[PDB]
Amino acid sequence: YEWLNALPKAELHLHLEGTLEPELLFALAERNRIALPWNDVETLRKAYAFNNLQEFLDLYYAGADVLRTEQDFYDLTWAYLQKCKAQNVVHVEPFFDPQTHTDRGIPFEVVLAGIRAALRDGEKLLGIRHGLILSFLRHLSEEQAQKTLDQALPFRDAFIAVGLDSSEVGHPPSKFQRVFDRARSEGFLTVAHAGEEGPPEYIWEALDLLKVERIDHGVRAFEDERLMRRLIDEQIPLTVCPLSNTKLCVFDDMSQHTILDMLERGVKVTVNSDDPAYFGGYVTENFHALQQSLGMTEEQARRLAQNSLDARL
Ligand code: HPA
Ligand SMILES: [Zn+2]
Repeated sequence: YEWLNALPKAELHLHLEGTLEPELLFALAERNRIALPWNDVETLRKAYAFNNLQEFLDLYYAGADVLRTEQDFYDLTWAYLQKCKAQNVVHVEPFFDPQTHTDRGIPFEVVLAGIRAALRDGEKLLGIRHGLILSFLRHLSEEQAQKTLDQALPFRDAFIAVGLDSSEVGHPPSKFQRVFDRARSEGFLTVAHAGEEGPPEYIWEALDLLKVERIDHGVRAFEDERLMRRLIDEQIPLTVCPLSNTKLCVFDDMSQHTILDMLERGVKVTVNSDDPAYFGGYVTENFHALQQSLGMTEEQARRLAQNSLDARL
């Protein structure tokens, strides 16, 4: 663990909203004078049992209620950056879901201000390079995403890319082809969630329609040999999230996970925590799980860590 924790890493698949520790949620609710449904930290913490992606999302979005002021968004981001320092993550390219907040009345400028301020401290104080990624909510309409992109334009230099998260199944990448087209035209790089719960086809769509630079999750690509051969050949990065896949039942067990298999075949896989506050582990806890349940070696450890550095945008 300590050896794993000492490795220099880059986290390329992480939702800032998914770093909302139960404790923080309660503290922010207190500061905002919000009455929580949950009786105590422990009660919220045991609500963290998921049968699938959606059950997690429902709670995930619920917690986002406490995020209301700039200082809120700073605290959220700064807390995570401190974890990064602790676990020697030297570079971050995090997600956030502006719609989750803007649809709640919180000004776009307020959300960005808080996060940006934290990112600034992260680099000058902690020496952590950042690349903010704006993610669209895929269960919502492409029109709603277009309206979000319009908000983002004056801010565009604050984002290295646009992403796509939320309920995958039934909301294929193609649904957002237009806004992604416009995003790139406006100077955004692109990434996307594909093949978490969705089929290999969704991954092809991400690659060819949304023209992403990397696939987020992408584990279901294992079902498609033709796709696998492309991945290996094009060295397109995959931001794999071990604990997330386990907690969401993508794999019935960590021993079932295919990330090492992919690694040995030549796929540019990386290790990420995704939604750490919800899956009970940050990036180091993810590396560790691979070691305990898959007998991962230091050898493959150095390699995964390196890929994450290489796959920086
Ligand atoms: O990992 C994820 N998958 C889909 N939607 C999400 N919203 C936060 N994390 C995720
Ligand atoms: Zn994710």
